[PDB]
Order: sequence, then C-alpha cells, then structure tokens
Amino acid sequence: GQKVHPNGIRLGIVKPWNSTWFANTKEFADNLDSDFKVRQYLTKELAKASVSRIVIERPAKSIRVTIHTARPGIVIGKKGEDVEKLRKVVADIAGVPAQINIAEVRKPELDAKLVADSITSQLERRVMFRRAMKRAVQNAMRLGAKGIKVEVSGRLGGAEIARTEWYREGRVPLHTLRADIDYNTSEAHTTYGVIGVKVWIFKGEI
Amino acid sequence: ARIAGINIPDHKHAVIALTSIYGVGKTRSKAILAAAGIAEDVKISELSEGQIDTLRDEVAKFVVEGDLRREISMSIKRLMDLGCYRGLRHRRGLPVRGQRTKTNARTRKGPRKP
Amino acid sequence: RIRIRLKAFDHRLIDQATAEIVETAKRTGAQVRGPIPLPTRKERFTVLISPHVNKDARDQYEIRTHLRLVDIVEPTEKTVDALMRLDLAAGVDVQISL
Amino acid sequence: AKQSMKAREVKRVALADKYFAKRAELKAIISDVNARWNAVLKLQTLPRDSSPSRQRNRCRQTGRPHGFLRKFGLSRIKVREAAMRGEIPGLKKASW
Amino acid sequence: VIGQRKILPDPKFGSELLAKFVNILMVDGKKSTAESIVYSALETLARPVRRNALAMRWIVEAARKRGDKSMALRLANELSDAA
Amino acid sequence: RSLKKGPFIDLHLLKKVEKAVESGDKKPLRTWSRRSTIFPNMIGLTIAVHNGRQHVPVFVTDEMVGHKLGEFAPTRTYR
Amino acid sequence: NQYYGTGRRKSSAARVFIKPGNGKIVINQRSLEQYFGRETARMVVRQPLELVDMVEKLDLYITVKGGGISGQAGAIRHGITRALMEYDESLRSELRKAGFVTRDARQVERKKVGLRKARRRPQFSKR
RNA sequence: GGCCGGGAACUCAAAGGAGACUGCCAGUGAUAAACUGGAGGAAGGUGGGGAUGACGUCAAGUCAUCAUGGCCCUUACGACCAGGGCUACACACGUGCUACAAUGGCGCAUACAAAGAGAAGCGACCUCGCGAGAGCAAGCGGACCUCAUAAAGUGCGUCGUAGUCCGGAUUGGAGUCUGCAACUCGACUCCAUGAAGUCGGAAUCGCUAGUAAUCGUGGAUCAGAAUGCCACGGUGAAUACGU
RNA sequence: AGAACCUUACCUGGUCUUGACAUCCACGGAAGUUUUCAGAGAUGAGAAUGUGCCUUCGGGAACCGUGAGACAGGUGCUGCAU
Repeated sequence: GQKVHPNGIRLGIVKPWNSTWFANTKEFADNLDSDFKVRQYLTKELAKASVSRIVIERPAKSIRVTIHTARPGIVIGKKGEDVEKLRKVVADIAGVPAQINIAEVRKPELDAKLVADSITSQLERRVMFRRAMKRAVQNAMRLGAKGIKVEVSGRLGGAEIARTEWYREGRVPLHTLRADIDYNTSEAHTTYGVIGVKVWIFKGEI
Repeated sequence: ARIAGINIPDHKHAVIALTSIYGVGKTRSKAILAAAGIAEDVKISELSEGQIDTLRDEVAKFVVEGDLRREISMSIKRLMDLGCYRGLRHRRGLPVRGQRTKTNARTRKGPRKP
Repeated sequence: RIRIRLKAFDHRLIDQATAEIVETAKRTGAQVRGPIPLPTRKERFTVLISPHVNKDARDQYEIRTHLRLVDIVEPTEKTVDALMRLDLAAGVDVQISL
Repeated sequence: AKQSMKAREVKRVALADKYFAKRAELKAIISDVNARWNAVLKLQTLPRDSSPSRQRNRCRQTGRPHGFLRKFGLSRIKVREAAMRGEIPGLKKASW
Repeated sequence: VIGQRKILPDPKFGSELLAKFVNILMVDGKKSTAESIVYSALETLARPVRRNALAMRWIVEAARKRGDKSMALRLANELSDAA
Repeated sequence: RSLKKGPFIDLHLLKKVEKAVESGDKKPLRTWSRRSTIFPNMIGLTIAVHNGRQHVPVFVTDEMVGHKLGEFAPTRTYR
Repeated sequence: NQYYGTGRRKSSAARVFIKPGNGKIVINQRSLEQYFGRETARMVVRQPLELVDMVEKLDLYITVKGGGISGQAGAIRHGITRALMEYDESLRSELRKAGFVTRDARQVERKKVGLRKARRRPQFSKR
C-alpha cells in the first residue's frame, strides 16, 4: 500500500472516536467483541437506512448506541417502535439494558460513508459508473466541501482487467493533519468480481 | 598425585583448578577439597601428604571420567541398545533431545558431508 | 478520607470529570485535597500491517489511561451521598473508595 | 479458519469448563505436591477433550489461530480495521 | 563542509589534548575501563584532524593478542618505548 | 521421566491390557497409547501400539524401569 | 540561606542547595568521594565551583535520584550552576563561556521498527 | 528508616502556557533569496527524533486473515475421532546467537537505571532446599506490593597463554513445573560431560551523536515452550579533502 | 507474535453421511445431573434422577436423539478475475 487511513490518524485530532467507553482488559475484549456483534446486526438490518456512523458508549453497564442516519424516519419508525425492536435486539446481544439514540445526518450526500454507500447502491443496479461517480462528484460541490476525492477500484465495467480512477476536484491536503478529512469505503458485490469504492471529504480546516 | 588418575590440574588454585576432573566439576570438586581443610591459594603440586591422603579415601568412592562415561556406556547398552527411539538417536550421529537435525547436528553427525 | 480514582482514555474527558467532583462535592462539607494527577499508564501494540509475508512494516498503537486522585478528605453526610448521583462522562472509571 | 475448524473450539471450550471446574480442580490436587496414586489417577485419563492445553485461542472475527492479541480478542488483520477506523476507544497511532 | 566534533576537555586535567586519545583506546562503550587502562599507564609513567589522528591510531591498534600478562600494561611499555 | 510419580499411560491400553493382565499372553492388542511408560507387570506381553501407520507390538524386556513405549514406536523411518 | 538549582541530564534529576562556608558537598546523604569520586565523576561535579573561587566558601547539599553515574554527574554539575547563578549574577557569563550553563538535550534514541539498534540496519551482506 | 508530625519549597506526577523566530547584529551574496559567523538564548538557523509516502512502478504478493467472480466434491478432496505427521537429514546458503577472552576471565564487598506487566495472576517474608526449585502464605486489579539484587562499573585478590579458569555444543543419572499425556516434539536446573571454536576466503553489510559498540530491563504471543520481535534503560565512541 | 493432543490445512486407521458446523419440516424425550459396559475416541448398548416457565391445555419456551428432503460444508483451484 501507499496511503494512510485519514480518519484513524486524526483520532487524536479533530476526528473523534465513534466508540467511547472505558473498560479494563478483562471486559475490553468482550466489550469490543460485543461492539462488533451489536454493529454487525445493526448495519445489516439498516442497509437501506442511510446509516452514517454507529457510535457505541458504555456509561455504566448499559450501552447507549447512537446511530447517525440521514433518514431517521425508517430507523425510528412510527412513534419509535423500530428503535424499540432494535433496542431489545441490541439489549440481548450486548448483555446490557441498551437504548438506541438517533441523530439526523444533515446534508446526506456530503457524508463519506453515505457517498460510498450511495454509489455502491446504484452500482450493482447495472448502470455505467462514469455518470454514477460524477453524481457524488457534482453534488458535493454545491453544498460546500471545498475538497473531495471519490476513487473506484478493480473490474470497472464488464471486463477481465481491473482499473482505477479517482477524479479529484478541489483541494485534498491529506498531509495536513488538521484537515478534518471525512473518509470511508465500501465494496460492491457485482455479478463479476468485486468493486471497492473509496471517498475522501475535505470539510475545511480544523 | 592422582586424584582420580586422569584429569589432574597443574599449578593453579584449589577449587577452580580441581574442576579439571571430568567426573566432578565446579560444584562437587570443591566439597571434596573442603573435607580436609584446604587453602584456596595452594598450587597443585604444592600440597602435602596430609591433604592428599585425606582426600584419596573420600574421592575413590566416586568414579573417574575413564569409568564414568563408560559406566554411562552400559546404561546406553544394557538399556538403550534396543529399538528405543532415544537409542535410535544414539545410532547415526543424531541429537537425542530431537532438536532440528536438518542443520545444527555438527557434533555427533559432525562435519559437512553430502 | 474518601479516595476518588478516575480513569479515562483522554484528558479532555477526565479533566472535565475531575473538575466536576472538585466542584459538585465541594458545596458545604468538602475540603477536597485536589485533582491530583497520577502518572498516566500508556501501553503500546505493534501489530503486523500486512496480511501476508511483508513483515518490516509493524504499525504502532497507543492507549493512554489518564487518572486523577481527587480524594475528598472529610466523609461528610452530604458528600458520601452527593458523590453518588453524578455519573456523567460516559466512558470514565469512577472508583469511589474509602 | 474454517466453520469445521471453528466448531471444534466451541466444542472444546464448552466441554473444558465442566471437568476442569468439577474434576480437574478436585483431582489434580492429588497429583500435585502433597507430601500420585496409580489406580486413582486413572480417573484423569478417562476424559480427554477437557484441558486448558486444548486451546487454539483463535481470532474472534474470522477464527484465525495465528497472530492473536488477548487484550482485543482479535487477530493481526482485524484489529487494524477495528481500531484505526475508530472503533476502539483511546487507541491512536503511537508516535514519540 | 562541516567541522569535526568538539569534545569537552579531559575533566581530570582540564585539557583537551587527552580526551580524544582515551576515546579510541576505548572499546565497547567502556570509558570507565579506559581510565583503568591508560591512567595507570599515564599517571605512573613519571588540518589537525588528519595526521595526528591517523598516526596515534596506529599506536592503539597493536594490543589485541600479543600474549602476555596483560596488554593493559603492555601498551604502557609500548608508549614507554615510543616515548 | 520428569513425572517422578505415576508413570502415565493414555486410555488406549488400560481398557485392554489393564483388564486382562492375568489372562495370559495373547495376540497383540490394538493400542493408540504409545505416549506411555511400561509397568513391570507386562513381562512377555505383546501390545500392538499405533505408530501412525499400523499398530507396532512392544516386546517388554527387563532393560526398562521407567522408559517409554513410544520410545519403541518409531515413526520417522527413513531408508 | 540555601540557594537552589535543579540540574538534570539524561533521565537524571538533581537538587542542589548552595550554602556559604565550609565548602562541603553532600550527595544523597553522602560525600562525593565515596559516592561519585575518584572516577571521572569526582572532578566533573566541581568543574564550575573550581573555575570560580574554590569550594571552601560554598556549602553544598545535593539530593539526586534517577539516571546513571554519568547522567547524575552531569545533572549535579547543572544543579550546582543553576544554584550558583542565583547565588551571584556576576559569574553569569563565566560559566556559559565555560559551557556549564546550557542543558544537554541529547536524549537516547527510541528503538524503532525494522532496525536492530534503531540506527543499525540488519546485515544484508549477500544478494 | 520521609519513619511520623509537618512543610507544598525542590525533584517528581499530569494539565495548560511561555520559549526558537536568521528574532538581532557583522560580513558575503544583486540590495534579494540565501549564506557565513557572532550575540542573547536552555535550545541557531526546518534545535532533536517520530507519525505523515504524490500521479503512478512492478498483471509484485495474499483466493490460506476476510470478502469475492468462475471452476470443482456433495454416503465426498465433506466431516468427526484416535494416532502420528508438521521439528524427519547426507547436504547448499541466508538470518542470527554462542563465542573464540588477559581493555580481559574467576572469587568476594559490590553502588547508579529507565520502561513495562500482574487476578486460574505478579506472588513477598520465612523455612526447607546444591536446584528446576518446593511448602506456608502478606500485599497488590497497583506513583501503594510483586515481578526485580540490572549488569556493565568500582575496590582487592586471583587466573598468567593453558582449545585454557574461556567457550558451551554433545551426552547421563536425577529432576522441577505445565497438562489426559513429553521420548516424537517443552523449558530449565542439581550433579556430570566437555569436543568444535584462538578472528575465519575473495566479497560485502550497518553506521556522521547519545550515533555506532556493549551490557542489562520489560512486554507481546504464551497450559508450558526466545539466540527471534517489539519496547526501555546503563556505559557510551572515531571520522568526513571532496564527487 | 510462539508445532506434546488439539494445534495444522498432511497422512494411517475407525467412523458419520441432511452431516461436526447453519436454517427450515416432522416425531419423540426436558435439558441437565449420577452412571456403568464395549471401543482409542468419535460412538454404540444399557441403568438411575429430572421432566423445570407458560402449559390460554396443543405445543411452545431451550436443548438432545432420530426420520426423508432442500441444504450445509471445503486452510479446495485460479492474487494475470478481483
């Protein structure tokens, strides 16, 4: 490889942790494994809910999983029954009386995960990716983000040869550690090969 | 002047020199000297009869390297000559603990030999 | 003598947390010793970066365990219960001790 | 790292719990330094797949036996994805 | 270009013309041993970075396996022969 | 050898040998416990123990006091 | 009456208290001859007090902990200086020209990934 | 005995700031960039070391970490179990460690580290114990106890070139712990071996400061199993005419 | 970044074929606990206790064994398909 992951290197910088609990070595592995258990059956059950982040935190023997979604209505449901049923699936797969908080993700096409997911959604629907990848390229420009990069990976179009194309616009100073780079990836399970997508969102300095 | 026949030190200390026995080493060749009140600064040929004889009675009870590694022999023979796997290791220059014999078998198997 | 030991992963949560006890507890019956900063234990992990042969990479990680020893000194009837209802700073080990 | 290989860890962890806490914690005291018995020690022989030595200690994500880390419970490859994506609290890049 | 390293003068006498000598007869970071080597040889005998360095290195470099009581005092003899 | 007490044998022959020690000498009995040590009572017994390919009988002689049976069950047989 | 200067060098951390008269030096409740002296760590601690008027007019009190023999000796040397510029400012320039004022920042290199001694790459003799 | 009052000075601990900016001065340089030195300054010229790797380069590697397209076997290369493999040598070469010793080795008194870990855990004292150690069992989920006496270093004596007091392979008796179980194929020790190795061929590798070079320390993985890896410290060098 | 079994993907032998591992259909028995006997174990042949929460009376709530099927399973092969 060549590149560092922009989000994790800024973990001690403007990018905040999306898993904030303090636990000892004894429960650290169990809590971390419990985090993956609650997360794996939280994104899978909300694959069409525009989930941006799933932040986990354990104040006192009860985790409070807040979900960043651009469409809270599908996650909340009618009068919060969907959060309620998801809550008791988290509550018994995490061992704690968990509760699920919800947060609207304003300006959805400006989220790294959502852009990666949105492109991935309309990528296996048998459409040409040149226009599809520009849609995230174009949409971000009118709504700020004075810097962005949307890279796609191998098996671009029905072919036996892998390709790569990224089509930068704006400025993406990934070397600058206070760049506040929103970055996330996704992969598309197409009938041929696997196509991974990678997007960087430069939401201004600090 | 034969503590055990072979394996005699010469012109050195009491304890460290008398590790020259090849049936007793650093730890069990100092008590035998200490059993008669020996000085640590005596040269090997500088002792007297009083110390030599007081040890010959108490050292002849043990074995000699000439006898030790060949009283090891029948232990390797009376017990270890059969198809025993450790005795299989005792056959063609082969390590007995089983350490990597691919390389690093340059004492029993010995030199480089295709 | 009510030993208070806080523990977090960043100081920007423990510092807000440690100040909370030094303020909330110190109302009428607290002569709080102070937000005493103890040496922060930091442990490191050298995970092998590549999924395969490539070995020389060996990225390095670090987790820091900041701790304070606020340690209010009179166990006032208020303090022995005033310290109880506060449970903010979600990820923080607040170990109340005598 | 197989569903067949993974299934024998659950078979072994769930079975090593009982005889260790019911027989080994009681019988291995006799075989220790208590000053052993020929016929009595035969009871330890009868069960096989209940021992701490039966450990593989595989990863908790993909069942990979190699490159484990007991603090996280995962393997070399999974901790990189599970940490630097931000999903492990307090863990950042170590530079000094 | 850059100049050669500046070394503090030998503390024992406060003179710069002895520290460079004791640093090269030194071996394996054992300066403490070095005074046991040369001070016993010195306190009891009673461009400037090219030829002085090279010539004086030749003095030190012949005391490895000469086979005697101790080259610690043999080098004292060697410098006594040199002086 | 380091056990210094109760020289172990796996179950694979206590279910056969230690059940019919006094019956006599028979055809070698199937055994998967070469990780073992011979008790003196097995004089003259032939116990077929699995080296990995087949079950190799063991001829218990009195050269042994605490030596092993897999000591007499070689597996890396070359040439 | 005590004039204090800390001094510290290479993980060492000294505390030097200067008093007037009797020119005696006490390090870790011990004299410097038994604790540092007669190696190159005897003259080195007194280099600053000897270039300036000799010790007999300055009583010392030193409590140094951590580091090593040389690191503490350098730390104490720095400790005496900081104490004695607080004593008098007339000898401000004399020590800096002599060079005891500055505090050494040459730490030991951290051991790093891929190198055998963090600056000695592993042998790659043959290709 | 910081041991206790007590002091909050100081080290230290962890939070925040200030400080270094060719800032100033002299000179060179087009006056400039820039450079040369000096001053102050703790730090001088991005003060030091890390993290950070551009488009792309090798159809580089991984289908065996995982995911995955296609392909393949579905009373089966599927699966369980026991066993034994995986460590087998007759070698060719890396990478090392051990070293090959008289800046020394052995014996005694013997001071000064940092950094880490500890709950089926670090496990102290005491006793037994030649020891692997064993029995009892305080404390510690820890700036509170243990790991852990750091060696190197210092003082004295000694070993006097002896393939040796070095060196430890190899091999034996017994152990000591872990586990159903160690011989295959664990470690280490008590005792006992005690050889090969006295610097090695062209060649080549690393290194410009706390750096090479030593010596110890801890940690990961780990029932048990470091000459390997990672991290910590101590002692601590010499050189640079230039392309 | 750590091979006595397991480990380990290899093999010898024994064994199971909706399978050790997942879900679905049906039949039973609660599971669990104490057991023995043959085998090396996987298992098989038996012997005791239990039969627990609803029981809205079925059966669920769990699990185990069995029955046919879908299916499972693969450290199987292409890293020049990714």
